[PDB]
Amino acid sequence: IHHVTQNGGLYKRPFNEAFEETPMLVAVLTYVGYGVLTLFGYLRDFLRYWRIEKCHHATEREEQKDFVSLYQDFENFYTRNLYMRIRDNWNRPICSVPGARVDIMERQSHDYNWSFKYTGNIIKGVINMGSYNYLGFARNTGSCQEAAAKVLEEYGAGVCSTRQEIGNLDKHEELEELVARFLGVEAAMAYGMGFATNSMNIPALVGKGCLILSDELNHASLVLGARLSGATIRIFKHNNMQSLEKLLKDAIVYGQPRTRRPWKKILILVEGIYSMEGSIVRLPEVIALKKKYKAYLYLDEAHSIGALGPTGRGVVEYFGLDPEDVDVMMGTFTKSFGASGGYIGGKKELIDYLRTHSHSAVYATSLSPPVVEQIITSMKCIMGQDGTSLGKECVQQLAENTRYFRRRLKEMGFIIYGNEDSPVVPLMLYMPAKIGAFGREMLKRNIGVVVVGFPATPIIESRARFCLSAAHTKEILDTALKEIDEVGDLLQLKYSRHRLVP
Amino acid sequence: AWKQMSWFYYQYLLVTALYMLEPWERTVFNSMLVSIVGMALYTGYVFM
Amino acid sequence: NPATRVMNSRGIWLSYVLAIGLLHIVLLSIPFVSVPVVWTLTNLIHNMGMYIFLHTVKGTPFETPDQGKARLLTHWEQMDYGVQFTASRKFLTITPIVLYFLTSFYTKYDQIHFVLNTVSLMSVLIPKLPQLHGVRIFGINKY
Amino acid sequence: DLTVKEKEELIEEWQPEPLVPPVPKDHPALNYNIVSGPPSHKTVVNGKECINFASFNFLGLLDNPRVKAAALASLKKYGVGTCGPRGFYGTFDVHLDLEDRLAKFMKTEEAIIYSYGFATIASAIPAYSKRGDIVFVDRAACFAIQKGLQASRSDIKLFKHNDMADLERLLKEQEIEDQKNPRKARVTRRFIVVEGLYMNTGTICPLPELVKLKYKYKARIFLEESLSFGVLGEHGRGVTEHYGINIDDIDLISANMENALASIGGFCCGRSFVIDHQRLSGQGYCFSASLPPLLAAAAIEALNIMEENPGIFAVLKEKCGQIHKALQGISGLKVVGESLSPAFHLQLEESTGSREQDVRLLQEIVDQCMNRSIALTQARYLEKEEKCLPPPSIRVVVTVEQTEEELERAASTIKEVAQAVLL
Amino acid sequence: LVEMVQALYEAPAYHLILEGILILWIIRLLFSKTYKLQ
Repeated sequence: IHHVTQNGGLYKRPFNEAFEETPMLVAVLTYVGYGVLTLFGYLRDFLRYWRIEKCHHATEREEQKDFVSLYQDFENFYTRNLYMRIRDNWNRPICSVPGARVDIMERQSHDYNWSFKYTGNIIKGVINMGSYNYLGFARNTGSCQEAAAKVLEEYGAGVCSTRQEIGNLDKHEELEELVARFLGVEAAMAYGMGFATNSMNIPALVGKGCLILSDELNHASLVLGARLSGATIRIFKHNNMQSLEKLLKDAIVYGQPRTRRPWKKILILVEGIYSMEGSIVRLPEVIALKKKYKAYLYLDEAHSIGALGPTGRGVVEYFGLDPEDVDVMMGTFTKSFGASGGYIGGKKELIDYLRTHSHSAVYATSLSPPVVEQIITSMKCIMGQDGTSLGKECVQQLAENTRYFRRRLKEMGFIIYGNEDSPVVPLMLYMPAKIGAFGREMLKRNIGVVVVGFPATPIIESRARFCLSAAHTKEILDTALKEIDEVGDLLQLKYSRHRLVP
Repeated sequence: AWKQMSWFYYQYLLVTALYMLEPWERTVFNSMLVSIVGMALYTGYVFM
Repeated sequence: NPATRVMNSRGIWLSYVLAIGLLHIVLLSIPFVSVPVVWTLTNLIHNMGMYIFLHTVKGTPFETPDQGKARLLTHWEQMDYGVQFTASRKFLTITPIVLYFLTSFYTKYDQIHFVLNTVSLMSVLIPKLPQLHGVRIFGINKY
Repeated sequence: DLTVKEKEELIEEWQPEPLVPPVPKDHPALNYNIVSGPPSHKTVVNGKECINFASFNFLGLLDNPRVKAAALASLKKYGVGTCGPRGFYGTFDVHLDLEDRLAKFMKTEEAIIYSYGFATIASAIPAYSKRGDIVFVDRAACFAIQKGLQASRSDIKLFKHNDMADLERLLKEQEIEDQKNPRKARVTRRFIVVEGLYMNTGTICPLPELVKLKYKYKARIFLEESLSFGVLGEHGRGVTEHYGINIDDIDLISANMENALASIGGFCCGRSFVIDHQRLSGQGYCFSASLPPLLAAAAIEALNIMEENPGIFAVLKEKCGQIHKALQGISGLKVVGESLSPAFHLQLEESTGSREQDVRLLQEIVDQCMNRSIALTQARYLEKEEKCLPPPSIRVVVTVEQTEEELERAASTIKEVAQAVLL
Repeated sequence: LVEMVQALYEAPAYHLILEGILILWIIRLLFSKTYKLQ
């Protein structure tokens, strides 16, 4: 309707995004601060060899001085010289329900973050922009936290066996039937850990003789599940549909690496939303390529199920596509439902296969009944099933909040990554000493944010990540936008070469 | 005029990543930064 | 591996060409030296630093990517996933050659500075041949 | 090479295999039992009322009314979920409190909790052991240990079950290779991975000799005791207290909070030198949401009861050797396990010769015992994915909530149906 | 720098030969393909 591609991907509405490059002077200035820190790290290592006290940390026993050393000292070099200098903004403990405002325990340090001490005070009312609470279902008073209390009273905290022995209740049977109606598939299956839905079910689908095509920026669970299967792994550029086709065509003409026999099959692992990048997958082009080359698709929508689409169905609904064109769909319940666990949906022969040949079904214990009762209630709320318009209002509110926030920051003058419809907003702040300054200066102003540094991102790509929700009022959101300006002026974070105009 | 002048030292501390070093490390760097420039004018005076 | 893509990042060549240019002004600011000796010191110090950082320190400064498959490889052998004659491996091969044509011209073509600069240039260019990709001369620096 | 016209023919003739294989014939599983209500002492399974001999809660702490009050009081002030991964506003004060209580209970220095019982020992092994290391693993280890070993690309050398002569023969062979290349032997680490009170066999590891071997051949120990924690010892501290061994000799200790604590998750306890490393290196601790606070509030309440009344561990063992003596004598069924183990096996004596015919035979005993109100289960494995697949069996699991009358009536029913199916 | 330029004329034989061999090392290395090792 709107536009097509040479592949044949049909886009109904515009697909517009932006990844502006780092200005040259800022890049040149980042390396100065990354070299000055390294020089001093070497100096401090030398002093700590026989001259500095450094008695605040731990060592090996006296009886095991002649074993081979447990660690390789050069691996935890950045940990003890860089990360440790500004690690007072990464494990902040909270003491209340997390959403839209949280209470943080106040801690202080005297030997430069090597040890901490809780004074006894509490910072109340801190605006929360650090936890995934899309749609705002994380609360301690309402109708979803009302039924969990009933189930807990009669069932108990947790089960004590596996799904295949005696840990198969009727709650599990009641939830797996509802997830399939939500997604629009035939059958589903729920597990109990989002990280273990990938690393314990991918090795049940592929083995030696098969090929895996991974996106550059995949989650750790997706990468571990592939490493455990025994298949060959090949990585393509991020969201590049030319790299994927060039790497997909060259695998059907040349076969396996040494014997040069045809591959048994080919699997493609992508994600719905990339949380550190803020982008959305080009799904209509990935679907129009795996039908032309007969590959299988594996979608991981842990950051979009409930956060995209007119009725909160995810990226498949957001693009107007047919849910049955995807071989496996997997997701979590911990980013939009305020719960725990994960699911896989798809055909009926696939779920039938996985119920018998999955590592989790036979070795790992089942889900907790009070958590299943959370998911069942909030999923019914979203479907408009309860009777109120809470599900519709909360779905729409997040869209306007995202649009307003992302538009204001662009006029203000910052560099923002990603797609215009993405509820994750990464703010660019490149220099290594501004990582430690932004987190410290925002908490002095009652705002909670997360920051990310080098051995998680590229070298000059440090950023701050904002998460929006449907519980953020317009009066909270204005307060946050007003306080971000002051810190952006104070630390000089407005790098954009071409700023927006109202 | 004090506040304004204090702001440039803060920006200098961030651009060079001394905002996150201890006081003694900071003094070790500020000492050899001023000496090199100091002996850079002396060599640009005798040979001029 | 996050450490193989560093030498490709935006502004890394111009930031490196200024690291040698800044060392040549702090060495030439000494009150009691000579111009020929300032240009020999630049060449030797740069080549020794490059030798240590590219051909002696092996492993990463952070947690090894996958169970430590690069715990025995110097930074030169990890670079660009082992692929030879990339732009980043050609810049670092040509730079010590260009910096030799200047320290030959500014020393007036002396005979004793030759036996120093030539020894240093050979020391920095021998390890970069594709034929030595992993060879440890007489066992030294292997574990 | 390969003009652009015949490439389409190659691309066009290719034909992949289906994503899942078509089912060949009738399978064993694919018939989950459907329990209505909670799996408590008296359970309803498949519409019938029966006594539970199949669940792994040895202390009867699941439906303890006191444990649920502490879980509701934590549900009433936190909600149900933690909306993040423990390094981004995901740590609560409940998590730190539970970590301190565990460390104080084990008389250890530090502790770390995971949000999933399987991912505890599957993430801890590959965080210490790397590409060029030797690991000596017992032959009857569980599946989580095998997956953790597979994820750490190290050299696995697996020895017989519970014999120190084979472990010593394996270590002495490694010493001969240390004298052939002394430069490489000084950068190579050696780990011994053992499991107090094995689950696949029902036996108990000999620890005092394994400690002596540690200091003689210089190899660290990794104890994995998720079935002796809160069962063995005179305080429920595991096997180290059973043998009277100093706990500073066992390097790392692991367990899960799912059997005797009747909750969710696992934990590792050790010295601060080794436990501090997993907080930045464990895969399942760094890239997963942390444990729901109402589940961490149940473990603290269970751990309070475990310390208040220490005579509950003597009760569990007194009636553990009761059903292990009331079963000896069945014809066609043999007992595999120790007199001190609350979860042992009944394996089939002299199997026909076809596994599929033994899994089909034991199910007759299970299905016909369950009609006499005695619920049993069968051990499940992933046949094609196991190093040393055990024989088919029937788990018999003892708890403190089973009275002596029920225990002595279970043996009669098991013997009655087994001497009439195996005849 | 009058002295420096007038000294390249009187440069030894074996040196200007080493600077000609080194200029051919660059040209041959500035025209290669790529070839990941097998």
